[PDB]
Amino acid sequence: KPQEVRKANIIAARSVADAIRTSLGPKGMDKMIKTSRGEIIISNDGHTILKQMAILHPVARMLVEVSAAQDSEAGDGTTSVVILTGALLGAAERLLNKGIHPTIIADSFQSAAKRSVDILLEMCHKVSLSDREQLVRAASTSLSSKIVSQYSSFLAPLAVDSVLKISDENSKNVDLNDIRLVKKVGGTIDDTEMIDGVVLTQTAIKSAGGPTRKEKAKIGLIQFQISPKCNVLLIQKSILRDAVNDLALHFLSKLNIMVVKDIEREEIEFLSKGLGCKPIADIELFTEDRLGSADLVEEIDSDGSKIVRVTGIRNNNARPTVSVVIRGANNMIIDETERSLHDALCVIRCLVKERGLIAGGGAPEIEISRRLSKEARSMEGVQAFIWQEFASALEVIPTTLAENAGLNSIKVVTELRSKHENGELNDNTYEEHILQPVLVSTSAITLASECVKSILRIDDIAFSR
Amino acid sequence: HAASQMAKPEDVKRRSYRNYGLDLIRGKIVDEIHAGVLEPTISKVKSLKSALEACVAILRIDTMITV
Amino acid sequence: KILVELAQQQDREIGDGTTSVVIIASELLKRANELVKNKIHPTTIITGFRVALREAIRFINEVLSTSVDTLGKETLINIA
Repeated sequence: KPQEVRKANIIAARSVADAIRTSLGPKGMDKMIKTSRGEIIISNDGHTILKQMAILHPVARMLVEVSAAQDSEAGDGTTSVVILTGALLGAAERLLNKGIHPTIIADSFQSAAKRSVDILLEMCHKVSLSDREQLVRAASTSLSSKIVSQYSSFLAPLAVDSVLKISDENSKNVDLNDIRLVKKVGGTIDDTEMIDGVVLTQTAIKSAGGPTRKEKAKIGLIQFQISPKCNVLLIQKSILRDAVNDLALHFLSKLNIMVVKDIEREEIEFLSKGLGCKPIADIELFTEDRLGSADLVEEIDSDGSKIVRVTGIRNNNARPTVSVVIRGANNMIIDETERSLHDALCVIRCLVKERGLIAGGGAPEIEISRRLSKEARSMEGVQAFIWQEFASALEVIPTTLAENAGLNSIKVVTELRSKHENGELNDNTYEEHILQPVLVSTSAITLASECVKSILRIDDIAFSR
Repeated sequence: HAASQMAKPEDVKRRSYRNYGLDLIRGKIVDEIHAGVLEPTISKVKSLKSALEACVAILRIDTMITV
Repeated sequence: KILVELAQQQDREIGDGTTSVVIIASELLKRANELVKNKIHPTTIITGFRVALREAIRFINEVLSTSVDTLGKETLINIA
């Protein structure tokens, strides 16, 4: 029974989706997870639940990879994509009882996903990146879900102005890993410096002889360490042996060469991209062509930070990589602010790759299910019946939102089909400032079609070592 | 307290008095203001608000995962 | 363990009334579980408490009063 073995994995996969189903939305139910090490963590984020769940089931681990790609591409909807995946698995259970092979089930999802996107783009309102008033109100609403509210007014133009410089035109995917959120102890939320050139994670030399400032400097990346025309050099942090000898600090001080040591190993790959330089393993291969370009290098300390900033890289291959600096008093300030602004950059990232926006709250899922139900008569054969089950599987997202909010399940869903007939995208979430970008709803359906496909295509599993 | 709040919003009262306490020493119901039992506002507001904060987090857990 | 952190929150700030806080939170959980058979949604139970909590503080603020009854009566005398 090769199909019955797969049905056992489908039931186990739907059980995971039912656990995440209660956590959907800000009013969703939290989940308590106790790790084997003894750490007790709790949260409503579906991405953090599936990461620490330590699923031993081979097929159920696909939801973790989809949730990882959901946050890496769209950045939002990691919880809803798991529920949407379980809906197609439940709809395919009745298909297997009718004698339908999963290939037709998987192939029809490709035509259903591409059709759902084209229908979604018809009702979507196309927006342009040249309008700065739309991007401020879009990121400001995403910051209302956190403790910081009144201080988020100055954080809205911070995320908008950083993307517009690197957006250009027809950039398609824009990696947010190049945008670094600098978390330093001290200061306040209202104190922020863009410093579009670059921002490091480390301080300067506190010993005697260190210039700490240099004009017209070339910054290279050196993975080597000095232990028993380059103005500024970087030394990789190594706790095993000594990084930079005290005698070497006095030697380079006479040569008017600024030294910054103890560079974090995580930022080595980050600085090799935005600065457009190359890592130098050995001094024998160390040349001038691998250096950077900096007009002025200075160390500016607001309060206690003692951080060095660089501006005007002016590199042809490299681009204006911007690092955002975040200040705050308590540790819980710069932390929650980091995750809040990270989700704001993901919403802006969705508008750059795909223009247009829609109103959230399960509004498009109702009309798409209505249009696909009427268009199902245009097809013929087994594929025609799949369009009817695919439309019913899209109604689980708006139904769960009504269940987790305390409202009547079946009553609110009927009110959606009734109001959406006369009006178009009017139900009002636009007056409530609820805006979900179209790329999130597009990626949630696209990744669900590939996730359910990779499930049904497994007809058996055996021990392999 | 039932008959005490009936004439309270009317801004007129005859036998209606509020702030009836419980005296367990003498075993009778008297006003705690005259009895000498008083508590600050900071103590009662933070005790009532924090009590619900822990009650919500308990009702939001529908699943317990333990390795 | 949630009530353990709740007990430490009242001690580090007010330092008094920790016993009364645990009793209040214990009865709320007993009455909330009885609403499960009544088909009452937990979020409505949570929202019903948050809306009532904001209005309860307003009602408490109406009966608050400063030190009074200094002339004609005695208050601080019965304390000592």
